[PDB]
Amino acid sequence: NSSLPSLRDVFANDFRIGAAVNPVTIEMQKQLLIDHVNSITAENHMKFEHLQPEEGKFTFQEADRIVDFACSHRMAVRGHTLVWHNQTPDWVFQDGQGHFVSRDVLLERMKCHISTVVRRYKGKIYCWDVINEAVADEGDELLRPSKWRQIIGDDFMEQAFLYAYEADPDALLFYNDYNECFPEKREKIFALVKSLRDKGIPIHGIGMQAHWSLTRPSLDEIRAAIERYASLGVVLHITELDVSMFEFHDRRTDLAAPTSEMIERQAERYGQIFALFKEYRDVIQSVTFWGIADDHTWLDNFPVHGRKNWPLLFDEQHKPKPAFWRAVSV
Ligand SMILES: O[C@@H]1[C@@H](O)[C@H](O[C@@H]2CO[C@@H](O)[C@H](O)[C@H]2O)OC[C@H]1O
Ligand SMILES: O[C@@H]1[C@@H](O)[C@H](O)OC[C@H]1O
Ligand code: NA
Repeated sequence: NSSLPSLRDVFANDFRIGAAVNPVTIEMQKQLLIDHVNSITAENHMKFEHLQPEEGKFTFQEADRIVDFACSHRMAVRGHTLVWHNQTPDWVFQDGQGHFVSRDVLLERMKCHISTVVRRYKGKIYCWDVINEAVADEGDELLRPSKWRQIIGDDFMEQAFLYAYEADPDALLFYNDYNECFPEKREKIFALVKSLRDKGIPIHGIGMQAHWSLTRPSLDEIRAAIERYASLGVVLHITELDVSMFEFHDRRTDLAAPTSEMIERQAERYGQIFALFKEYRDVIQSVTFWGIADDHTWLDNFPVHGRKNWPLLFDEQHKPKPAFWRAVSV
């Protein structure tokens, strides 16, 4: 690694380079992080269930540790995430009797959570994924069903962004989602964000999760999505990048190691992806990987539990993979 290029330095004039972490991986992958990234995202510890597990009970310890690490190394921090249909405790939507609360009560709870969380990290966290995955991933409907939407109504996103803006008007607020480059969904995300911005809602950027495969989405689809979203005038962040060795239809669990073909195609894939990101450096301001080395990735258990994936630029021994060389040479 002595003579190895540093990711954040290579892309210094293009965009920040980030990694998703947790207290455990910060220790396990500390040197890689210190040598390559200038942005950090909490993989799980800033989600609702990990910040306010019970009403009035805030558990900022783990998030504080992540922020402390980032700040001690002059790394930016992306806040993830405030309002999402997943990883949110049941108490949030229920009353004493266990029945669903009213619109006003849920809005009060949403405002309280957002205000408390955002104000704590004001000045240390420069952006927040305010709304995560609200758009439907299947069907002809625009929005995915969720307790937030059911109880409050379809304007729940407008409210979330306004509450977050009030809490920290200097933060960049994002709508974050996956499968963001498939045409049908791209148009739903575009329509949603355009509608919000047309109402003056403080949504400053779109977060493209980029949980991609070797084949999907195509480079043309990625280019089209970047251009489509950029045309709204918002900032773009690639937020949870990883390149899975398995396509959606591939649920094999017996592969103990990736084939030389997988490794080679992944290298080509990462080179093509970063070449495209660099081309759009004027609108993309940050590229965060959902991890940093293959010794830790949520793809080991998703969508198939108990297997192994090799989605990042560094291997399990923290050594650069062929993908690393193609990525930094664009
Ligand atoms: O440890 C896992 C996390 O890595 C995972 O993170 C999510 C990945 O999918 C994205 O769409 C989400 O935004 C991101 O939070 O969440 C589940 C957890 O078990
Ligand atoms: O659970 C979600 C999964 O269904 C999607 O494919 O990727 C993002 C995850 O959060
Ligand atoms: Na840029």
